[PDB]
Amino acid sequence: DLLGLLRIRIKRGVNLAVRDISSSDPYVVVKMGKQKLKTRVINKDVNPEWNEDLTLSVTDSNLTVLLTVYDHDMFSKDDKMGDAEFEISPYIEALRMQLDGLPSGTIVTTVKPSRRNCLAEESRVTWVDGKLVQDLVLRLRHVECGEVEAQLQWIDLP
Ligand SMILES: [Ca+2]
Ligand SMILES: [Ca+2]
Repeated sequence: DLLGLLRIRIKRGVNLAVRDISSSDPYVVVKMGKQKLKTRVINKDVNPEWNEDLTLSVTDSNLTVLLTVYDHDMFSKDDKMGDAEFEISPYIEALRMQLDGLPSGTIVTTVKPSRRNCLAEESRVTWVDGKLVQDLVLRLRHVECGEVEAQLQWIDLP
């Protein structure tokens, strides 16, 4: 049933919540359907630069991705550091586009911050270097501070 694979590049966290004394040990957990993926832990850093790829199998245009940040405590429970979700459908519908041969830098669809989504700023779906890309800044919900910067890429699966 597979449509393809979505690469979620988790770039970094910005000003993440402090869940130890003075810092945190954040890792990101991403869920979609029954799939559950996580980045590595970055030690003692509220602006962790993960630059890390998570790969999800996609069977559905109508699916939502959930992202949760936790602070790893080796010898105890891990505290919540906020969560956000986002839609992939706009990305997916832009893939089915007749896109090929547009100038690099070309902005194709734009998703706007709403009371209902987690975007800290409008999300540009861009056609660069022969690939369709979506960049996101997600404002974490349920926490006193924190943002996560991610980028979507698509992998065809023959
Ligand atoms: Ca802790
Ligand atoms: Ca910790």
